[PDB]
Parts: sequence; structure tokens; C-alpha cells
Amino acid sequence: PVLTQPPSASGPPGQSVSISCSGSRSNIGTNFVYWYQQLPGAAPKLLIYKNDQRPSGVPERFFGSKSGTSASLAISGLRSEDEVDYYCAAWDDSLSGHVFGAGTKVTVLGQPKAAPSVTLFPPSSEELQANKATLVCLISDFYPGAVTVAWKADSSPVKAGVETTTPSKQSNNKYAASSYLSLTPEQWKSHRSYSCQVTHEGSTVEKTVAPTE
Amino acid sequence: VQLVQSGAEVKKPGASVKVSCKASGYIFSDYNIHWVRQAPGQGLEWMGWISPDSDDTNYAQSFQGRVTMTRDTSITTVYMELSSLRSDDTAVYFCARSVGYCSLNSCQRWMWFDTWGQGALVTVSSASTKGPSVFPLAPSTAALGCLVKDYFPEPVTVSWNSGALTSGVHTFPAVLQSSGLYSLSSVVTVPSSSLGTQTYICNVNHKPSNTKVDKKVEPKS
Amino acid sequence: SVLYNFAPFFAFKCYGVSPTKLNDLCFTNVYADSFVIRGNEVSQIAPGQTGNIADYNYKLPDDFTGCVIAWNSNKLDSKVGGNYNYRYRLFRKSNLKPFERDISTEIYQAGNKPCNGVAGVNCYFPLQSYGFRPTYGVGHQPYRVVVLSFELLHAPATVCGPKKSTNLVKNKCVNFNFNGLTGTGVLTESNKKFLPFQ
Repeated sequence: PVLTQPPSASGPPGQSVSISCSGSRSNIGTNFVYWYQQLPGAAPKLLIYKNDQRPSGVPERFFGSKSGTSASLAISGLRSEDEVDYYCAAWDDSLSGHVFGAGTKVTVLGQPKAAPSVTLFPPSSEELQANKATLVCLISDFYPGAVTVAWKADSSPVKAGVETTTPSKQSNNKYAASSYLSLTPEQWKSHRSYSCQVTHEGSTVEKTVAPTE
Repeated sequence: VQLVQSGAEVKKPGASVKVSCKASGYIFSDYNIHWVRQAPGQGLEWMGWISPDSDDTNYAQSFQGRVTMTRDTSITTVYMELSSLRSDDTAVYFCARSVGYCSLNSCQRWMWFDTWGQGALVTVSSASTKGPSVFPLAPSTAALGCLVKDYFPEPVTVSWNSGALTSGVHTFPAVLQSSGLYSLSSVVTVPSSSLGTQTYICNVNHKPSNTKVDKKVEPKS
Repeated sequence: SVLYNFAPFFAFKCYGVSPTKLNDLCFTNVYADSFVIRGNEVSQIAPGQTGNIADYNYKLPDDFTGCVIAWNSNKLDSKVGGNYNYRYRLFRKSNLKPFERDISTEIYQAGNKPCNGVAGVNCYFPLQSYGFRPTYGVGHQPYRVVVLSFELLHAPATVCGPKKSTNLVKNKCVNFNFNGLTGTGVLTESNKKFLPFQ
């Protein structure tokens, strides 16, 4: 009886499109279905209550209705300021608790490709006195994300304590990625050339920085 | 209405935390208070309502002992206790205000969250309010940045030349480690011919640790 | 004596045995049902009278051996926001017979399509919350309604009225009445000795 919602939404501006929020048997239709939204970094609000009337304070753009198990959210025209995170809210009697959908992300169907830049910063001479060593190299000037970062010791790749994370959307409409590798002084001083590499449509950039600098 | 939230600290698993939402600004005998947790990567979760005049509650089949819901009519403030925080319990606890009494099971179909106010941010890790031990960085258009390591929890701020220079500083996501520590390295764009001729100092401030470090970055000698 | 207070009564005139004669007659069993209805639906419950809120809910027939007593009270009955606890059946399958009840959390159909998990335009909910708010009119106010029913000539009677007691008297013959023993004679101190069951 879990609510079924797509993780992402493909909404092209200029024309109407319908999105579905479905549950299961004796999950949708026996109880009213609500539409809820939340601003990123702010408290949520309500979009459509009971799928009957549009509440005051909200522009009449989202149309709420129920068709059996599937609940549809009909929209008319897409705006740049109406990109709030949409969610589906419903009540089920088999759980005695509200069940919420997976959440649909609306993205306007952008940015030209640019050459990536990778700069590596080795630790200074004071980290080896404390018996610690980490390697940080930044990846930027790439769009979109979902890039892969790897570490090369110029003899064989090493997969031990490699830290990678999902890139975040920059305020300048870009993507930036940071990679880390915390190692030991036995391994940090083992080789005289350490590099980190990334892939970008089949192209790679290798920056060779010696530990002794 | 005064729906503000009280601050809470990050606690390791093995204890309990207190999350409180202010209930003033409205009558406590007619308005219900609902709590919704928002966790990334999945849907929202909903665990029970309260009746702020007597003892009445209803639980769902997700949590039974981790969430204890209380009320206070003399001070008009509700207190919620969350025990054994984890990745499942790491969610934004939103304080929601809804009209209706609803001490039964057939009334929740007609309810809706009227107003959401000041959702608390709750986190959990073995890492305590420990302090950083960051050492200066040796660098090698060009780019220059300063790192921060073995610090917990988020967030931290970065300043270049005591905050007098702006170069489009953007925060970077970190990776959770086995012991538990964040990692941030803010990198600004610098000219290739300006690396040691112009001074470049980095300021890292840790608000939970209440310590300030100001270490310059220079190449090795 | 607790039936002549606790706010003035909206309807205390009875349709059977008088409410002032409850002491005069002993009953076997008394039946009371407690619920709150709107002020506009008080006139619906009556001997030989029904409407929309009365036919689809509990109905009071012409013969009841009892009547209804209702009063106005707003202490925990009306909410300034919402009141979803008190619901009324407005779309029922058929007529609701007296001394019967039905509860359903499932949607009620109104045509030929069987709605047993899917809804739409032709299918609605049989339940609806009451409009109990102090900002509304007098007829929208909630009223505490209780109905008293008496069962006679089927069992021994134990719900008797409160029979009062008087003071002591000595050495002066009156028309006494000792637990139903009516007689005339003096009241003197007895030198006899009884047994506790006598």
C-alpha cells in the first residue's frame, strides 16, 4: 500500500502535462488524497487539499483530481518560479499513518560544455610530523554531474579508502566535485608521484604532483 | 503564531535527544500539533498525532519506542524525545500546526497540515564536539585553496585575506567516514603569476568547537 | 435530582411517562445514549418525524417508553478551528431501523459502478464532519443530546426512585411507614432482641 511516485519529472514548458501518484487497493479513493510541496531550505506548505478546490494564496495552476488508484496532478504552463519540490500525501486505513510518495523533481527541459580543471594540493611538511597525510584535488567546470574520480599511483590503481560524493548544483548554474584520499605515511612516502584522474566524455586529465613538491 | 524550534546538539547513538517546538501564539485546547520527518532518498514519514488536552495517541507500524510524544498545558510547549538516532532517523523534524481535535481514527481523513513552522534539523554521530587539528596546506589559470579536516559537525566558514577578497566561493559536499568526520576544501581562483607576491591567508571558524584558526598557505621550502 | 440541572434544557417536555414522575415508579433497566448533534437537527428526532439526519441515523419511533432530553453546553463541544470527531451519516444504503447502528469507513456508491477501492465523481463518502464552530449561527451549535428508555414488564425492577426519609419519633402514635409496612401505633423502645436477618 506504499504510494508510487517517480523520482524525477520531465516537464517541458509551453504545454500541459500530467503526472501520476498511485497507491494500491484500499489505499487511494477510500480516503482523500492531498498535494503538498516544500521549498528547499524552508518549511512545507499545501498545494491542493481533498482534490476538490484550490486553496487561497496559491495561484490556480495545479489541477487536482483522483481517478481510482491513480491520482493525477494536471498543470497549465510552466514557470521558472514554480519549481518547488512537489510531493504526494494520502491517508491509508491499513497503517493508521500517512503514506507519502517518493517525490517528483520537476526540471525544465541548458549549459554549454567546458573543459574540466583539476588542481591537486599535496599536504605540507607539517602533516608528516603528525603521522597523517590526505590528498584533496578539486573537479570543476563540468556540466552535468555524475562524473567518476579515480586515484593513480603511476604503477597500479589503488582502491582503499577512496572518498567520493555526489556533486552539488552551484549558485552560478554549474557543478563542482571534491575528492579526498586519507592515507598513511608508509603509503604516502612509498611512491614519488601521485595523481587523481577523472573522465569527461572519454577524455581524461592527469596532473602529476610529487609529494616532495 | 510562535512556532519556533529549540536548538539541539548532535548526539552519538546510545542515548536520547530532545526536540521541542514552541506551541505559543494560539490556544492549546483546540489546535492539534503534527510532526513530519523528511528524509532524503525516500518519502516522508508520519508517526502519530497528539491531543493537547488529555492522553490520546495513535501509532503507525514504523516506530514503537524510539518516538515518545508528550505535552504540557501549563507552559504551552510540547517536548519530543528521539532515541537511538541513525541513518533512518536522520530526517528534518517539521513542526506542523493543524486544526481539528481528532482523537479518533475516522477524523484524520479530513485533516490537512495548515501551517508548517521551523522544522528542526537533527543529526547523529559518534563524532562529538571535538575540535579540528588542521595544518597549513602547500599548493602545487591557477587555483589556491585551504582544507579543513577532523572537524564535526557541520557547518564551517572560510575567509580569504580576512574576508576582504571574494572569488565566488562555493561550498562542497563531504563524505562520511568510518570514524565520522567531514571534509571541506574551498578553492578560489588565483592568477598563475600571483602565488607568493600577494598574501593569501585562510580563516576557518568552528562554531560548535568555538575555536578559530588562521593559517597561511605557502609552497614547500 | 441531577436531572434538573447542568445547563438549561433545550427540550424537557416528554412524550410518555412524565420526567417529574420518575420517583413515583420503579423501573427495571434504564438505557441512555450519549452523542452531540447540530442545533438544526434537534427538531428531526421526534416521535413519528424524520428527515435526512434522522432517517440515515438513529431514529426515535412513535412508541418508545421514554423521550429525549437535550441541553446547550459549549465547554469541550465546539472548536474554533475544525471539528472532525463528530460525524453524521448523510448517504446511507437504506433506512436505519431504531435500536440499530452501522459504522463504515468505506466509500458509498450511488449508481451501478461498484466502488470498493476506487472512487471518482459518482462515488462519495457516507460520512461528513460536523460544522461545530462558535463563529457560526445558533442552529450550527453542537447540542448534548441524551435519550432515556425504560424497559418494563420483563424483569424484576431495581431502578427505583429516591424515597425520602423523615426524623425520629417516640411515644406518640402516628401513621408510620417502615419500608412499606404501613400501620398506626406508638413508637417505644424495644426490650426484645432480634437477629440480623429479621
